[PDB]
Amino acid sequence: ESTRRMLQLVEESKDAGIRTLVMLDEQGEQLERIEEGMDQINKDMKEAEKNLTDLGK
Amino acid sequence: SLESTRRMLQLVEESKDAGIRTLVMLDEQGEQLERIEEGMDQINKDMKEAEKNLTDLGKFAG
Amino acid sequence: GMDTSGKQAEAMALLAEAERKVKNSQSFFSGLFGGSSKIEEACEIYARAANMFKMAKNWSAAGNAFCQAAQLHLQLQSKHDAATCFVDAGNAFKKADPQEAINCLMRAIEIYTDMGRFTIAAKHHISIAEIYETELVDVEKAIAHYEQSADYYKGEESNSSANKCLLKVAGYAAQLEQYQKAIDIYEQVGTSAMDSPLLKYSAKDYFFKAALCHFCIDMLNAKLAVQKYEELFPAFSDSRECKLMKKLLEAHEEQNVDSYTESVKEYDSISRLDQWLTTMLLRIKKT
Amino acid sequence: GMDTSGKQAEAMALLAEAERKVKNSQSFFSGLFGGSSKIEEACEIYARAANMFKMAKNWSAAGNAFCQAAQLHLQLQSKHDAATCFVDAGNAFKKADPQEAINCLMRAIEIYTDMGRFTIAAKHHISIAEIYETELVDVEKAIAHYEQSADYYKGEESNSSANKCLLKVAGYAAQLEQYQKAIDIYEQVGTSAMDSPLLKYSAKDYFFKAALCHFCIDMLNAKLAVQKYEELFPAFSDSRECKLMKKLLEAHEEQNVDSYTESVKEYDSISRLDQWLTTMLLRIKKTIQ
Amino acid sequence: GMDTSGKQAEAMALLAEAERKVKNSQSFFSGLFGGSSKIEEACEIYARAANMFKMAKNWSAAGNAFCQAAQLHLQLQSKHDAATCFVDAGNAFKKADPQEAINCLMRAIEIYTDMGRFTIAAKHHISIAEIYETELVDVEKAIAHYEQSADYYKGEESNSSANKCLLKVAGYAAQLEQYQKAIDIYEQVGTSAMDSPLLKYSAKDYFFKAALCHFCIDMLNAKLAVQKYEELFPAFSDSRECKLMKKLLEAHEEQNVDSYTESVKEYDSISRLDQWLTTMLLRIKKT
Amino acid sequence: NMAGRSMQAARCPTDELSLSNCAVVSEKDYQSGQHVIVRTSPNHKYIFTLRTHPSVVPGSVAFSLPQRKWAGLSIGQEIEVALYSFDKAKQCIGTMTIEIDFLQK
Amino acid sequence: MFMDMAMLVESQGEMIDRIEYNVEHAVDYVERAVSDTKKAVKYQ
Amino acid sequence: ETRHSEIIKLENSIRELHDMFMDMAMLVESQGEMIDRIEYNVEHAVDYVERAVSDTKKAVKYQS
Repeated sequence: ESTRRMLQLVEESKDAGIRTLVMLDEQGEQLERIEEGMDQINKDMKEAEKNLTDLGK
Repeated sequence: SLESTRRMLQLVEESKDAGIRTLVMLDEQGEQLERIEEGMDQINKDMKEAEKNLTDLGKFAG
Repeated sequence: GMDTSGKQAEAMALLAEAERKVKNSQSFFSGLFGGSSKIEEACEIYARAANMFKMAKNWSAAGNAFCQAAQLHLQLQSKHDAATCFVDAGNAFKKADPQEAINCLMRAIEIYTDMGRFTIAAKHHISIAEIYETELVDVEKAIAHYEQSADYYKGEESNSSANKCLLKVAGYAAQLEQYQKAIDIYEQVGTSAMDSPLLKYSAKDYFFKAALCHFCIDMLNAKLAVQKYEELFPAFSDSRECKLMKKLLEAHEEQNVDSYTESVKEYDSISRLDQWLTTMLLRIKKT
Repeated sequence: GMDTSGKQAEAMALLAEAERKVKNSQSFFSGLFGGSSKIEEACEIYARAANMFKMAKNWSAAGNAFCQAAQLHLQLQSKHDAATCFVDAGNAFKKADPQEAINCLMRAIEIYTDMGRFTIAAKHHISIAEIYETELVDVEKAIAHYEQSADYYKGEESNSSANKCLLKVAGYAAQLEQYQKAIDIYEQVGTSAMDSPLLKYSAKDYFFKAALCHFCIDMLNAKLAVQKYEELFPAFSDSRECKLMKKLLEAHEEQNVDSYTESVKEYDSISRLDQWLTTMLLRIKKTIQ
Repeated sequence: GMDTSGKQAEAMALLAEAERKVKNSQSFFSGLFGGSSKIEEACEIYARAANMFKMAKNWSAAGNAFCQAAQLHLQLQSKHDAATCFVDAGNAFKKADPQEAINCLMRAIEIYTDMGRFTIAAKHHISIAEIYETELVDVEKAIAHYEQSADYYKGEESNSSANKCLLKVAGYAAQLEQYQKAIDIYEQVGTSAMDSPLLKYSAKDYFFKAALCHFCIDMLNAKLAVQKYEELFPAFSDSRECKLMKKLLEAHEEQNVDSYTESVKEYDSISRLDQWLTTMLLRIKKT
Repeated sequence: NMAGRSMQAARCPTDELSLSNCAVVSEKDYQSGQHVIVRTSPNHKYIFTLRTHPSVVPGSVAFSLPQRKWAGLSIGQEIEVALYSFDKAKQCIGTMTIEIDFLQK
Repeated sequence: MFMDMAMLVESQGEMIDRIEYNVEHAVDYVERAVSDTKKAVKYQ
Repeated sequence: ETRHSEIIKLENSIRELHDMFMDMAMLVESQGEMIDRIEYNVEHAVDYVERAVSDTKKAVKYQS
């Protein structure tokens, strides 16, 4: 009966690993997009504020 | 028998070590994400208030 | 609770003075034509009163305040603010009465799409589809929204979200006995997952489902389909899915119910079966 | 459907509006000199039209409009927004015409790096190499792009991404290119993982790959390399792969093709192949004479 | 190749233009009093020149330009941009010559702690400590930096972050014939993770290490420490660490060197040890 | 009809017709006693005899289970059915050898 | 440990989605803000 | 002999799990590496925006 328990729990753990893998891949996909958005906003604000300050003079 | 015992023991031990390591590691990512959340909220609030106040001042000047 | 309700009544008075601001727009703004910032702060106080209602748990009142603020703010300017107000109204309407939430979310979809941000558009499409499913019974609108969201996600090479949405669509279509689309989607997702080293384990399950769907339509062609899947993936026969399918199809050659009943009970003896698989087997094996 | 037809019709209408608007903007600047509001408004109209057109399921003209707007904006001493629009146009043309998308992506790469950002440029290099290799039958350009991406990542001490790029380059080289570069890269990556936090038990596979690559050159070099690996890494000594290598070498020593075949068959039965060791094994077996 | 040569040539030209710019700008400030825009232009030119220097694979000169821009900007009554320039110069100096990198990173830490942010200061401290460890042999400075970073992390309620630094400090203290600090850190961290559902699994391991580092002194104290730890961690006896420690104790009590060595060898066979554990066991076997 | 027209596979409407081994077709399509060629591919061509049954929908050729198993036909699929003429001086059947066994165990 | 992983990473996923929404919101808002400010400066 | 079959199945599944975690490690490490960089960028962004806005507003408000 121990062998059957081993089989069942091993397959359960395998399935949990697969779904965790899919979810982790999704998060990794999102990370790059958020990073690029941050970079774009950073550059935009820097150039905008610098140009405005230069015009102020 | 002996070979099964050896292989199962070694692989289970490796899996346990890796699992504990990743369990310890997840916390740093969690805390970093929380800190960036706080920073993003601060940025959003400050920029919104600054822009609205500047628009109000510009309207007052004009 | 009750003192906060008193401040909610004060927020109703705030809405009354916002109506006074509308009266200003009507009559006194001729001398205050430059008071555009007055309209801006009128919208601001509208939003603050709506938030006060939100704290008061007056979901309908908060949603009405949000909708009024959105309508007033969309004076051909600050479109993103209007869209945010509309989605806030929809979130407030998510509970209680969500019907108008659908229309407000559709308007927000149109506006965000006008900007061209496809990610949020697809997110809101999925939101409306799921609220439809969990509140209303219509599925065709839900399936259309799922298709549109999956197309939007696939446009930007977002394969995982589109694949999961298409898997759900295929499952729903199979529930609605449209098996060609189900088998096509299942085969596509399986072949896509197998290609990358990270998604080779799941493939088995997908194949199983596809095979079952095919076995629903043509019994004779099921053998050819399973052989094609086997040769395509040499490591498909080893897994229990292929063995169980082979047992079922070889038992169905003769009219022996006991064989399939024992096989399904034994397979369930190792793990519980979900509603989808149980219903599919019960329907298919009836004849 | 009404949506697509209306979107295309209004896209044509607004493209005509933007063309007449740029002509009238030239006329205004020559007649009234109102500043740069006209050109910026024309660029904004172009961007709106391009985005709605890319909604409209037709991509080519959307990407063309994005490129034109980016060019007109760069005409006004602005690079950041021009570079971002170039990136967007390249993404749009990815599914329309690979060559124009590649041109836009390389322009974006050069402008972005000139601004002073490298990691974004490294990601662009990786994407360019991927689009080259997936649909176009070419490797050398992909190898060079991956090498440049790895160099940029290592310059910013991004060890993981640089190591991944180097491993991919080494694998591609071993597939077609000579073994010296592959040998060196595989040995470096294997020796740089003896004390990794989570990968303390990973370098053995890389050392196995390096040993196989050595075996493709000569028998003497193969045995010397495996002996060096044995001496260098005690854990590799107790590796199943080491036993497999010794068995294969002994079987090949006496020119017993049956022994080699049965050894590889037993290895396959015990462990499924990876589609990369099988080709090397077949090439080695072909020279059993 | 050609790209690097062209970038280097135009960067030399840009440096000539920048020295011309600074000279003529100071002259024009003296003779006309034009303001301070020219200084900002010179700073931007210097930043671009440093970036181009980094492109040319000349990190030393790029860092020199970055430091020059940082000092000029902080002379212009602005520190944080100078702080970014200093950090970039330190990053550039990480390779080639890092001697000035340490000083510039220390200056960045100084300005940051003057501003107040803790996490960035701790990150710079740990980076400097890692640089010292990897490139220099003096571990006293690394220990001081790690201790300061751990204290800062603990002050900021970042227990997880402080734990890594404390563990590193304990390990290096145990390496340099110092056990009291290592023993205290080991027992403290073992006690800290007692009630955590996640870290409880690790609770045993650290304790074992402590026991092993408590045997470097004598036998009776080692027995007292191990039995005390078992009393505090009843489940500790479940693992094989307690069995191995007891075997070592009994073997050393009877001067049974051969059995002790054989047990160590078989423990290595079942699970390999690391350099720290191997050298520690060898030192223990010395007496 | 002579050249060949597309038709849809159908189930045999009656067991009695299933005992006749005739490709049952509607009255509006063909006449009883005609022999036609069913085409599914360039290589897989077979020949059936047409019998008229009221329940058959026009444009569909009904096949009993034995015919479906022998020809590998799937109900609802598309085939091309043309009129087939037997050369009475050459194609007339003189001698058959057939295998017969219990249909149901 | 696998289950604890699953749940923790699920929480992380939810909150990363939230922060992504917020960052995109901020990006668009600041873009519109700079556009309006430059137009106002041009008016002067 | 059935025990041999079941232990072979166990070997296959256990090797699969080992390789799965082997993969997992690098992915999560890369995620953390990206996280640190985004943290640096956001902190720099907020710091610069705050100081620049404060300084310029103070300069433009007190000149009148």
